[PDB]
Amino acid sequence: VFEWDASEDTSIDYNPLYKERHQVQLLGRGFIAGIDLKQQKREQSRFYGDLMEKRRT
Amino acid sequence: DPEEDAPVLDWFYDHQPLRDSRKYVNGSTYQRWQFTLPMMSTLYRLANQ
Amino acid sequence: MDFLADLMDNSELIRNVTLCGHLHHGKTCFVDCLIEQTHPEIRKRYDQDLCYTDILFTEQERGVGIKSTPVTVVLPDTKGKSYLFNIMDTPGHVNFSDEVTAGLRISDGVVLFIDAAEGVMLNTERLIKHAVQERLAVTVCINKIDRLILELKLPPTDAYYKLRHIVDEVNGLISMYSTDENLILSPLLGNVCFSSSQYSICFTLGSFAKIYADTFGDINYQEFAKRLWGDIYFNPKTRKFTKKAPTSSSQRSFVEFILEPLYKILAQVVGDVDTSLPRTLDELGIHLTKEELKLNIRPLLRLVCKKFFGEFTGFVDMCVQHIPSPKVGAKPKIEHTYTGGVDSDLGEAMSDCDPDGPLMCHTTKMYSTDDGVQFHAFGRVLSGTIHAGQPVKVLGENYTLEDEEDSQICTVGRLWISVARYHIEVNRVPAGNWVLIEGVDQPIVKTATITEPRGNEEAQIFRPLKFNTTSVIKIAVEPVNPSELPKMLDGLRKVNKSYPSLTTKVEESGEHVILGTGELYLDCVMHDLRKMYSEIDIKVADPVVTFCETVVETSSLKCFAETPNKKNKITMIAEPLEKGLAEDIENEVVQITWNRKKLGEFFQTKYDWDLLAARSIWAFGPDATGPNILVDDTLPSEVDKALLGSVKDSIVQGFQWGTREGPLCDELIRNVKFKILDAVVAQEPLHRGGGQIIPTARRVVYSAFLMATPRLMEPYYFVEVQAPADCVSAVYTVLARRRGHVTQDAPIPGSPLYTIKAFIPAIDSFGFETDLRTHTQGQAFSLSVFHHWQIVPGDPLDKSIVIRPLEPQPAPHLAREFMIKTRRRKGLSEDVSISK
RNA sequence: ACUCUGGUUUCUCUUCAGAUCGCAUAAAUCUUUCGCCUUUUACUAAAGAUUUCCGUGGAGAGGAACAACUCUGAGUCUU
Repeated sequence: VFEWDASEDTSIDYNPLYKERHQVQLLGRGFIAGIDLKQQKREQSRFYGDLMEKRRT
Repeated sequence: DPEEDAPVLDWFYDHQPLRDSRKYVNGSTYQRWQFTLPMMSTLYRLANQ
Repeated sequence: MDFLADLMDNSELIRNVTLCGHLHHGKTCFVDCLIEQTHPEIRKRYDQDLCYTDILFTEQERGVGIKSTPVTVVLPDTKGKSYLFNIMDTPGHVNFSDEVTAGLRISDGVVLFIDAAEGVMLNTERLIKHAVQERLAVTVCINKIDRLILELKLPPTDAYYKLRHIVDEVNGLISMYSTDENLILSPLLGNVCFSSSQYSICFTLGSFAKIYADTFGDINYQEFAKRLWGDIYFNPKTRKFTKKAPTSSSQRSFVEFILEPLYKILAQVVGDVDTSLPRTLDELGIHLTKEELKLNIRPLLRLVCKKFFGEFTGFVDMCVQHIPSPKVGAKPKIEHTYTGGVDSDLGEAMSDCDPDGPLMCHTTKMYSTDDGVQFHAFGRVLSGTIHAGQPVKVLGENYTLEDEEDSQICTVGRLWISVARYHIEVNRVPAGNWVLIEGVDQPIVKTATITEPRGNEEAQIFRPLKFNTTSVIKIAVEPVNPSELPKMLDGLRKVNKSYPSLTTKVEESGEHVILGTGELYLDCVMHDLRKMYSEIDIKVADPVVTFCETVVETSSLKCFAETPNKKNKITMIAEPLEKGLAEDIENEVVQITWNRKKLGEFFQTKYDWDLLAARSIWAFGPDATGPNILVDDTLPSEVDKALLGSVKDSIVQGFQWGTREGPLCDELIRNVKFKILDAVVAQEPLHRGGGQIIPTARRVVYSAFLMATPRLMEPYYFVEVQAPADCVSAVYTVLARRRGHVTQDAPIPGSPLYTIKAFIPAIDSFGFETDLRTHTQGQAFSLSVFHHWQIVPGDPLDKSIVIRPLEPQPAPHLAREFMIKTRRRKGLSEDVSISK
């Protein structure tokens, strides 16, 4: 079998907490390897960006 | 970038970047590399991806 | 080496101090740095920590401290005098708080490690509170100062702001618990010490001023330090210290002279090793070889800080100046710890800490060797000298001056002083020291008082080790092969010795339940049981918490019981106790040892009770400090008082037994007020015996409790989580899933991390740490500690409810389930019998 | 502030490898369970035992490099 069967999947969870893993913002300045920085910037929730702009004097 | 990558631009794309540079590498055997903080920071900034 | 033993002769050049703090606050790293300073041949690896003072396999593998470890070591002082220090390396995890207390009881002083970036956190607050309870000397060390430089990059002014805020918070917390104002903490006073244990930085104001003096000369480091903190500023025009800034943009003295050099010495090592480091290294007199300059940033920084700050004399002189020696600090220890008190002749003898006085040691620690079949006692010598190969008389926790059964005569073989992993054998140990004792494991169970036989026969014991938290987690433990049951039983004894707060209890059905504070506590307990003591396979039941029993309404009618002689009739009523009053009895606010006038005054004044009712109070609940009250209410116009006093004691034991084992949940009646409304005592002594009255008292207590509508109290844990801002919303949902209500969410000052404090049911708190850590990808970490019993939703006496198996029942059903299954775990009946 | 201090590189060889030999990762054989099963040759996937292979460190020995003073430090090094 060249490909892999879908039955081999281990990340099957009935718990929504594990189904929806809270993504790490990495202090709003870190970036996960591989993904282009622009896509992550426009994808990140920008909670830290909002906090920074609120605390920007 | 001529300004950000100042230390590494000379030897970044060589076959063995710093082989004959006795300061950074012990010799032709190309072992036990010794670097400086600026070039390491430049390399990290380039390799953030 | 011999000087180490000879220094024990002088009772002033020894300091008994315990190192306590929150989880991972550099305590073990600090002890490693001290060891490296005093042991030339011991050096940590460049990337891996030394991990010294941690000898257990679990200690290294988990990375969390488990067992408090004794470290005896000689350190020079700031002036240059070699003092002797004994250190309790205590676990910072709240679940191992008991492991602190065993080392806290025999410790004169407390060094509180607080992480600079983290803040106070929960275990630090609990530790300072509990150390205030023993009235120990308090010193604060803000460790991990580098985290304000190399992690947050806070400006030195903001770094001073953060340090001052932390110090003020600690001082306010102490003032909220300790009445004595002498416990104020300030670096100029020698209380607060700054440190970064990873890079071997350890300095106080005095130590840094002395460094300045040795750099220049003819400088009074004491008076210089007394002007090196606060709103004080420095003027170089006049070289003068003022209370106002000489200029507009001037910096404070602490920033100017202390924080600034540290910032620059770190920056020149982390950023400019090859460019600017040699210049500043030659400037400060630090001479590093060519090879030494070739190390990585962290080992090089540690090396340069070791060469610059030199010895750890700041910690040494802090302990010398603020932590009393055993000779002078024994008096409060005897006042608070010994049962007989300082008034007695033994109290006076042991207060002086006389090496020639009567022999008396207080053992509160048990250590397991490689075999695990022979434990070693560890404790403080409070008077006299113990000798190797000597007969001693060991007392027990229940020993009194009457009962001589609890004692036992044992021969002590070779004994040693434990320096973490290695211990130095010594022929004898004078008073005030911490000693490992051999050959006394068999009669010693947890707390122990050891004295010499054939003398000082009027010797009592010290008060039992009191723990801050109430162990509520309970796990049943069985053997896989019943043919190997005795071995596991043996192993149980061992763990019961090893862990001070471990309670191993065999129930009626034969289930060996073990009481633990939290998940990690029981995990380590069972790892030790399987892999070190029993060495046989074991089985665990599903974890469950204990439950208490209470009442919420007055008993509908007075419930009566009669002796089998049918001549003594006791009729009682049931009511709940007032708010806080149960907590008052829990915290020993009011004690049965109080004379009747004082306790009556407390009850009538603070809680608005009747003066006669306050004088009518008979006894407390399950123990002397039980949260239940037994109050006489027989009217003198119908019931004789002197005759009733004969059986008052027997009724007291009966009520205590009834509160110990509740009719509903088989244990732990809590927050219940019982009034005896009628007493018919048989006129002859033989018809009112204890064997007759006590069962009758138990029956009447059960009837009164059950007649009033009972309720089950489940323990609510107070869990605070330190997490980044983005994870707060997720933590809210995770706590909402497990029926927990959120109280506070305060962002930590000087750090981008919030701290959310909430209350979660302990029965629903299992796996909460793992859930929260994995759900937020390790960003949110939690610690759980017992907070308070709370009424569980539901009615335990509503039989119309049907319990669906293997299903999480709704709240109105929970109580019923929580008792019924509990009864099945005890082997008891299906339903509580009101008649019985 | 001084006299002597004597290099480092590189090619080999010979032994020892404790340590993540290796901040990387193979294959084969054998033995147990296996999955396929129908004969070898390929195999399924876990455990256990060796082995070979791509590498590695140290020590010692023998060359070349190739110069060379010195580096560095033993100290009296001095105002």
